[PDB]
Amino acid sequence: DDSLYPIAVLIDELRNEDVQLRLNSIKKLSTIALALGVERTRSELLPFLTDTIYDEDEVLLALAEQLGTFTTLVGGPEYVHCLLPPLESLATVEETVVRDKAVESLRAISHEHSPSDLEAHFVPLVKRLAGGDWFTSRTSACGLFSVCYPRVSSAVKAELRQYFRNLCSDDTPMVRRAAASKLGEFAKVLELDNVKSEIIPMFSNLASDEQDSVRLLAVEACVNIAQLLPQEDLEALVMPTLRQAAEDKSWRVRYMVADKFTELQKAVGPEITKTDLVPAFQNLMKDCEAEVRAAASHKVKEFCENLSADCRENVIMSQILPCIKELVSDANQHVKSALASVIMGLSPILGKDNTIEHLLPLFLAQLKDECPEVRLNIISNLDCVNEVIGIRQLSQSLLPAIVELAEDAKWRVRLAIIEYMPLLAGQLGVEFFDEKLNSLCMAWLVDHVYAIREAATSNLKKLVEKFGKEWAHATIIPKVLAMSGDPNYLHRMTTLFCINVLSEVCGQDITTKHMLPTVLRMAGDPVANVRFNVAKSLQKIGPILDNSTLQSEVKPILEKLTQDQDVDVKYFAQEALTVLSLA
Amino acid sequence: PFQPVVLLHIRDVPPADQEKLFIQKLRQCCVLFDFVSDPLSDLKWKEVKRAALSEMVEYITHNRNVITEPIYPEVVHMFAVNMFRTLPPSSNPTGAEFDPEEDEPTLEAAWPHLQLVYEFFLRFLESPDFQPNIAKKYIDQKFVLQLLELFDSEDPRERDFLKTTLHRIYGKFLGLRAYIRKQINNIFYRFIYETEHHNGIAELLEILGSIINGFALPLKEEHKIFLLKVLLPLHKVKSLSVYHPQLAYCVVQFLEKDSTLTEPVVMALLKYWPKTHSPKEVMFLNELEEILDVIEPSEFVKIMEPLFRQLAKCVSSPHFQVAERALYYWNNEYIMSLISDNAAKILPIMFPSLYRNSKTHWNKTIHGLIYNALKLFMEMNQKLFDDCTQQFKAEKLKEKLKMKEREEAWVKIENLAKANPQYTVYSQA
Amino acid sequence: DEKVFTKELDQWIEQLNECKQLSESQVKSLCEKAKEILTKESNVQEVRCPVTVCGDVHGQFHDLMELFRIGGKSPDTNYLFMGDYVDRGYYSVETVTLLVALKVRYRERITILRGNHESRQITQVYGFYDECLRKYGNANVWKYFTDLFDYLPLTALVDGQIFCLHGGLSPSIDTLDHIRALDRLQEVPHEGPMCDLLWSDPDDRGGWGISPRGAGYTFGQDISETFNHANGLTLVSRAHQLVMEGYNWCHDRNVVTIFSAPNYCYRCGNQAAIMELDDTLKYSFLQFDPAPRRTPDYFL
Ligand SMILES: [Mn+2]
Ligand SMILES: [Mn+2]
Repeated sequence: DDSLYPIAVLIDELRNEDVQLRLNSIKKLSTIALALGVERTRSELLPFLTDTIYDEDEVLLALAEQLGTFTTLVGGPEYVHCLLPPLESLATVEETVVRDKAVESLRAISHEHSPSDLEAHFVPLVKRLAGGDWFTSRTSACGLFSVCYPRVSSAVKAELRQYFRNLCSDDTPMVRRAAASKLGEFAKVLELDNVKSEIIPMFSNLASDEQDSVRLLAVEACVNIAQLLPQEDLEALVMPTLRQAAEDKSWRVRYMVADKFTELQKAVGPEITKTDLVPAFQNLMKDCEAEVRAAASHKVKEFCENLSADCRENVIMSQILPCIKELVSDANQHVKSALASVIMGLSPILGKDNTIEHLLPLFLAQLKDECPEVRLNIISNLDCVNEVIGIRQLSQSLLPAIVELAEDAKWRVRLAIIEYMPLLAGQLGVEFFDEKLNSLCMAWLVDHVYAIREAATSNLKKLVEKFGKEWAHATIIPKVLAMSGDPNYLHRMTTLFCINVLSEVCGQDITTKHMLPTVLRMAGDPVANVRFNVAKSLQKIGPILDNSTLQSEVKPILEKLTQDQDVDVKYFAQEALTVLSLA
Repeated sequence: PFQPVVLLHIRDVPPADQEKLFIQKLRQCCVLFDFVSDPLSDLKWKEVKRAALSEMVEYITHNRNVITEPIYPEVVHMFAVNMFRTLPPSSNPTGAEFDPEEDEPTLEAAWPHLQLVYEFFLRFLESPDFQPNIAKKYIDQKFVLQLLELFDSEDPRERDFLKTTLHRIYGKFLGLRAYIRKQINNIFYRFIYETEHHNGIAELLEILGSIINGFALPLKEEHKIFLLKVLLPLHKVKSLSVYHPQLAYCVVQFLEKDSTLTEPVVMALLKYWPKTHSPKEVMFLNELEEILDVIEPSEFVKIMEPLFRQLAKCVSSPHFQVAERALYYWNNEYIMSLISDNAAKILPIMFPSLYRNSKTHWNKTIHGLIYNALKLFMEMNQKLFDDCTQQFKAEKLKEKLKMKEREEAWVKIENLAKANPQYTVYSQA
Repeated sequence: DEKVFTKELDQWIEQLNECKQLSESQVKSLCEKAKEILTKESNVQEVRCPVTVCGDVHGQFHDLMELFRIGGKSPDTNYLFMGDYVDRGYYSVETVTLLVALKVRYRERITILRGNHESRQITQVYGFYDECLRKYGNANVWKYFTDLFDYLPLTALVDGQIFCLHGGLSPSIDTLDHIRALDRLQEVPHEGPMCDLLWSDPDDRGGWGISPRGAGYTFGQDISETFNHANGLTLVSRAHQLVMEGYNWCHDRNVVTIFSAPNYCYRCGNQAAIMELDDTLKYSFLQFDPAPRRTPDYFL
């Protein structure tokens, strides 16, 4: 029969010993189903999909995806309910990934369904799935309560609410965790009057539950309930729950509360935030666990930012700053690391006077700290503080630390300060840079870490694009040309890198007048790496150079280099000649 | 942190106030002290507590009625408060990301004190004067679940103590056995489907093995379904090598109790056969051989065809450890007896795989074992070996026609003879 | 230098720089070309004076990239990779493919030496075969690389003075001529000169001691000094043994061990070291730290 032949080839594939052929067949089932047509596809789907269930879970995953997108094959809403029975068995299966793939597909197709079909077929299906005797079916049914709620009738809504309450009251914890996770979405779908009537009793039971995982999931879901509930009601509705969660003995619950502290502050309301969340935050900041302290340090800024600016600074100076000071000298790497990155953004929030009075000594301590992680964060975020404090005051306060950190053993620390140097160069002026910051750039250039050298070259380009070309011509070119004499070939490559980088801003005239003869002299070096890099620089500066010089000086040299024994050098000289089209 | 009061020796005081000094001591040691922030502080308090604990573990089973109705809550309470303190996070282990052997186990910062307390609690349960009926009013399901939750710690020693005390509780308390089994179902389901990380799996499997060894009654449906949906799904986890022996012992125990459960176990193992990992393939072959040793000939025949098919598949593997373990099956005399019985079906499957890999492998030992197996097959039966040989040479030429016909026909019917000339309009892209 | 092949290699290297594995056919073609290039080498390979000697990477790709930053890039700085980098490390396939693709380009600039983990049985027992089978679904890549390992050179001589060898001396070998007349292209023997060559380590006991592992044979200071004096070698460099500092002077400056794998087994916390050789053939060390690091088995 027309329906039978595609069903037969699929059977042959299912009976095939090679699982790969079966996987290829189920992955290419979409087209086979296109051929069947509305009349034969649906007649094939019910019996065949029940058979496919008895296959590798990987094969089950393949059809899961296929079905999730097979709305076109069914005539439409009229025939979509035929897809429900297979999906139901695919959702109730043991393996987690296929169950997740099924429930999400069910959620996706739930919208395409008509309300009459929803009440007629989807509601009995979800009732059966929630009433299943195994935990996988209950966990799957946890995910369909929200989607079907807005279109069913009031009696069906009450029945769904009762089934959800029964699922939340389940003795199995795996089911409770799935219900706690979906509680926020269900409350979002649920009406405010119905939320206060049913969501709050179900939520309190979970918050007070002995299991820690269901507790942390509850405190995470509390954000949505706090959003929906009026602010006036939150004082007597969820505030006891938040206090219990903050004072919970399990550190995981406290960590989850700390992670979402900013969301709770935003949802509850700024006024209620200061009255009921400031002692809690102070206690959470001063906790006996490292992770909660780390999480708290991360939100230190967001919590300060979302405070009402009416007394925000007072609140910080009176309650936050003492906690931060205590936390700065904490004997843990993670808390210091997180606080260092977050603390910089607090400068503008605090009044300008407060920064110099309190943030700068804390910053100098974090800069002098032996810990490598804290200092690197401070330097990376050091860009913001420049605006809050006048440059003359800022330079006096941090330059002592900057000049000590410029020679820090860790290359990553040096890499960051090099990147930040352009800002100080522009802010202070050319005279300041020449007087004290130039030797730092030179020592950075001659450093033995290649990454440091590349960063120094990029820095050189960044300061020369704003400090003027003539200034570098009269001050930097004589200094850099000296480095070519260095015995190591590696340091000679640094000279070539900087010649290549600054040629663009110096222009053809300067390149020909002073550094072109230096490159020409360096070209005669014995090391093949030097000859290989000379050719590279000559190719790059060739467009900058005039055609007459190219032919007069560059061409004959490239011709000699092409005759060099080293295949590597000859090849690159030929490439440079072709690029410049001199030959 | 509290200053202990001056106390006397328990054996010196008369037995009249011995229990009053004992419950006061249980209250004094109820107080905890820091051991991870400042272990230097309260040294006097620490050594006083240690000296008290040492006297207590000795006092047990060294006096009449050392444990009585008023003593049962105080002993449970002191053990509960110290043991049920929230476990710290695995900061340095990074949640045991590194192998459990490679990762340094976090040894209890106060292990000596904890060891003493665990020793005292075991002496309490074992003591003849201990009564389960009196204690059942006080030890409840919350105590059991807290003790089970504690199994996640790293120190192997404290895990062993937890296993021992759990075994003692299970043996003494008859009424909580079903609840303990249910909680072990949950701690296993959660680990297999949600977390995938745990350290107490081996101890729990050891506890289960004793319970299966004590399943004198014919297995009830709950035990059967638990074996079919907890123990067998445990082979999916990547950490199988951590608790492999315990799981092997448990599987064999269940099959010894009921051999009718053999066929499904074999199908579950074949379904969960690892393809990427070799160590897992090794332990899977070990498990198969252990099971193969106790199989009744009747049950074996039901699943000989797919088991040996998988075996022929694994032999082809270039891995030398996998190849040698599969070829070591010929050492076990029972497996030789099983094949001598079922050669007519068994040889046509093993023979082509053995011939194909006869010269492909690089290792000398693998080649030696393959030749040994080849000689064994023609020795046991010459005519059957010749028939398998002629069938193999026939298949070596027929495979071309098979591959040509199977591949062409499938693609044609798949879409060429269907998607293109049937419902073309409905067919898209 | 076919233009198509050069740009293809450049692309393959660039793809590898983004921690992206190459395709199987391209990997096989690259291995075939590397084998063809390496078949013209000898047991000892002459090495120029300025080279950056590198210890055993151990297939950990992230730390390898850090090394390429600390030192110069391969086209910029000559590299002598003389250590195990094909197992006991995540993204090993990426590490070994990048090294081979770097070897085929600029063959004169970079040279790679065979180690003890290159053995087929050792690669499989230490978690390479399964990972490669996971990343590719077939054993063809594994067999192509095991063949490439069989064709790797054993040891190299730097400027005729610095003798760089993975592993340690063997009682059977008494001069470089014994290494030369020997056959490099073979599977590593379970017991033999090559087995001792890639497994021996220095020790303070003296004399031809026995390593805790059966394969190696520990060599005393006197034997090392005698071999240096007879062969005219100023210093011998090795990478097999693990050193926390990443470098040490084993025999009063007679022998030196370099370890370029930092944070070994994610618990030792060791810092890696790299050896620097200038035009003067003097030796220097530079230290670095690991870069900030950034389905069921039955399922197909
Ligand atoms: Mn080695
Ligand atoms: Mn090594």
